[PDB]
Amino acid sequence: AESTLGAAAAQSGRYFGTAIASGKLGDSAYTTIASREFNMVTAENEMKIDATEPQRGQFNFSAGDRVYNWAVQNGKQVRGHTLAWHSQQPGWMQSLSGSTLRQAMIDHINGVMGHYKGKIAQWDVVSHAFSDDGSGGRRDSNLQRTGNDWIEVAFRTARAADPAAKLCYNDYNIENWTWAKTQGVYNMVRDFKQRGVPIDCVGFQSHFNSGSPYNSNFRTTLQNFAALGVDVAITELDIQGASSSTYAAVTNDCLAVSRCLGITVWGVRDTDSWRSGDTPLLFNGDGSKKAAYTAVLNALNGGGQIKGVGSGRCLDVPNASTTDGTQVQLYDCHSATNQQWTYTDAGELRVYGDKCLDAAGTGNGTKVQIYSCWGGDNQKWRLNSDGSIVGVQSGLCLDAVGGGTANGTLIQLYSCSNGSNQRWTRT
Ligand SMILES: O[C@@H]1[C@@H](O)[C@H](O[C@@H]2CO[C@@H](O[C@@H]3CO[C@@H](O[C@@H]4CO[C@@H](O[C@@H]5CO[C@@H](O)[C@H](O)[C@H]5O)[C@H](O)[C@H]4O)[C@H](O)[C@H]3O)[C@H](O)[C@H]2O)OC[C@H]1O
Ligand SMILES: O[C@@H]1[C@@H](O)[C@H](O[C@@H]2CO[C@@H](O[C@@H]3CO[C@@H](O[C@@H]4CO[C@@H](O)[C@H](O)[C@H]4O)[C@H](O)[C@H]3O)[C@H](O)[C@H]2O)OC[C@H]1O
Ligand SMILES: O[C@@H]1[C@@H](O)[C@H](O[C@@H]2CO[C@@H](O)[C@H](O)[C@H]2O)OC[C@H]1O
Repeated sequence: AESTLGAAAAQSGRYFGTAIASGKLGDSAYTTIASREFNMVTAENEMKIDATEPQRGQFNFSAGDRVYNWAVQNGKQVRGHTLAWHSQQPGWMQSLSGSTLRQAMIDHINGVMGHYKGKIAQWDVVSHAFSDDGSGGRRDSNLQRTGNDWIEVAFRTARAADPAAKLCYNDYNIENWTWAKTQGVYNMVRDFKQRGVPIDCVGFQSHFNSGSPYNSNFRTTLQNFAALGVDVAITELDIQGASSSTYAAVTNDCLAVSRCLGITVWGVRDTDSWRSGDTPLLFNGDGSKKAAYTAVLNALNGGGQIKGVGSGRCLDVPNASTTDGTQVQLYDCHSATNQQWTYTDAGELRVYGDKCLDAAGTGNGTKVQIYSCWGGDNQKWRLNSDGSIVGVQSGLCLDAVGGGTANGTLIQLYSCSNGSNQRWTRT
């Protein structure tokens, strides 16, 4: 299949997952999208230390099992997140140190992995162990103070607890190869593989924003780790602004690495995001697919003027007008600014530089025109591989009225039909 992210990824033996929040599983809109699009699930918080072991020796898997069962019942594998790390520790663990903390760490791993033995595809055994100070060294935490060998111990413990689970080291800001942090993790994993430490994968959270931007060398990082003999996975992907090109780029990086198991985005809709203000996911709050969604889908499926297939004519702004409200038409193709459209990372189709293909409504027959660019979803479009152009807000296709092919045929929104008057080719 190839109409959903999970199915499209499966074509190359990969998966496309999301982070599921137990509190949202009772949401029809949420579950409809989640069950349909993803085939891998990570509990957003339900399998962390404080959630699974509120009291030392007292385990609670109610919430974790709810997400797990929903995942398997709906055809998704599960990534366990996370067994040992400095964040979100229950109060009792936060105050522990030395040998007692080391024992608690081990006990926690055995308890949680034991409960889910043989049912977890990947476990983020250790997370966030390195610092952001630029030294490339370990971050100072109670776990690190128990001995630099805590990570190695965590992994050896995990292997014995559940030999069937792939064991991953997970962290953020380790995507750009030139960063010290990235190098620190690389050296650690290289050391582990050389000494036989049981580690099967490295998880790259991939939280990209202007503070820690995506860089094409992320592919190099993935390939360098893959060369060590470990699988790699994009575990908590979200991109500030949800740039279509960046989302497609990350997707293609995984597809370019045979050892990249799959990609998980950190959430379903922008409104479900831990950083909703960065509108970093693939679905809008109203549940509509964003421009980035189609960019990712096209990439998973194999991956100027806009000319209509059925008419052989180009999307044209009448008399090269720059007046807001001017409805677009079909017209003989020629070199003119009123026929030069630029698709942006935000999903707009710009003309004249600051004018945007705009839909003045959401129903059939809605006039497609130009209007000042401002970022509305009625100015954002999805470029399908089949040649159709779908409005984000409306979910409707650009359509040449009445199947018209002559000069002057107007453009409207209309239920997608795969008709030639709804298919376009970029020149
Ligand atoms: O419901 C919530 C859960 O969703 C949430 O999940 C955790 C989210 O992801 C992981 O934790 C976060 C990872 O990203 C960190 O922020 C980085 C910090 O560094 C920034 O870049 C810096 C820019 O300036 C430079 O000088 C510096 O060197 C750079 O590091 C980067 O842009 C940010 O994205 C967050 O602090 C982490 O919390 C974790 O795996 C998930 O479990 O957990 C909370 C829950 O409520
Ligand atoms: O995917 C399937 C759908 O395609 C199918 O319904 C199709 C919907 O599009 C139909 O063609 C439309 C008909 O309307 C034309 O525009 C109107 C022309 O007259 C004007 O007065 C009016 O204002 C315009 O809106 C549009 O250009 C043309 O593409 C097609 O015939 C239907 O079959 O339904 C089943 C779906 O699975
Ligand atoms: O007379 C006007 C037409 O000129 C206009 O369409 C233009 C035709 O010439 C082409 O070179 C232009 O690109 C195209 O916009 O449509 C409206 C009509 O009244």
